[PDB]
Amino acid sequence: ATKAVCVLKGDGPVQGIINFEQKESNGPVKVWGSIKGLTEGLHGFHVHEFGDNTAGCTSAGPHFNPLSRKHGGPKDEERHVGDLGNVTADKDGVADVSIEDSVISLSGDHCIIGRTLVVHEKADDLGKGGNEESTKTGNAGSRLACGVIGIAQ
Amino acid sequence: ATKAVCVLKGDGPVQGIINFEQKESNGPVKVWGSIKGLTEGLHGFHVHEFGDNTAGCTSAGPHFNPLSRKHGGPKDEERHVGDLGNVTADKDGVADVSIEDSVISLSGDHCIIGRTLVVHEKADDLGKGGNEESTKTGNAGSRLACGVIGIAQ
Ligand SMILES: [Zn+2]
Ligand SMILES: [Zn+2]
Repeated sequence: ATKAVCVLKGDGPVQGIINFEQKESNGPVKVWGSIKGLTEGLHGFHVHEFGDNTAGCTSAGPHFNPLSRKHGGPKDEERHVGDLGNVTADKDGVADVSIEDSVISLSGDHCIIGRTLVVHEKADDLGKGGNEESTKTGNAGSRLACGVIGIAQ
Repeated sequence: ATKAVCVLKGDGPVQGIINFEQKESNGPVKVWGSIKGLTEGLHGFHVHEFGDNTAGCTSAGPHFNPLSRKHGGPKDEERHVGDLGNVTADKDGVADVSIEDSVISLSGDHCIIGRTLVVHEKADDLGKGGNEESTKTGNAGSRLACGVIGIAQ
């Protein structure tokens, strides 16, 4: 696949549509779209391991981290495959997403099709929050909305 | 063995969890779980091409049919990859699913991870309905509920 899409929903008002496009299988993945219903400010934006929503967002499990690294920000050498940093919500709760990543893929081992995209309660501290939880989830807190990443037309 | 799962939801009361499991890459896929909120009787149970829920179940598109064949029942040589036939709902609206299929896969060209599982309004006529539409969708009608097939623990 060269295109993917994720519909984000949760227990509250957080909702959105996130697009994915990868023209070359060894090139970067463009990640774009919008999320509404967030509090103003920074929110962690991660690919979690499982495309399992049986129990809500919790069933998606830990961060997608097949190379077993500690948590970092997208520009860090050391980070999970699923570490896409933070998205930024405006005063109206709207976060416009426009990201380009070369670690995630729409194919092969780093393939995220069938996994889960999650927008978190708080800002992802990129591994520099200065405690143990920081080197794991970036202290991004709870799962506000999620969706299984699906093959798109 | 790779494992997958799908949460079925729609506009109405149809809801269900469907599990997928495949021990070997050339093995058959066990699929099983339950669906409630269905009218008593038969319901088409099909894998559609896209894991895109942006406009509901409609956006999943057509049947997963990469070999461009005519629609049939699961046992038929002539069938869509996505042709899993029908499920049966009892008098309390509950459809227990337990299927084994060797055309679908959780890997390769027939992989369904990231595609959409759909439970339909009417019975799938397995291409034995005697009309043009029978040979395309089995006249299963409406999409009651769907979910993207995601990777599972
Ligand atoms: Zn991480
Ligand atoms: Zn079909």
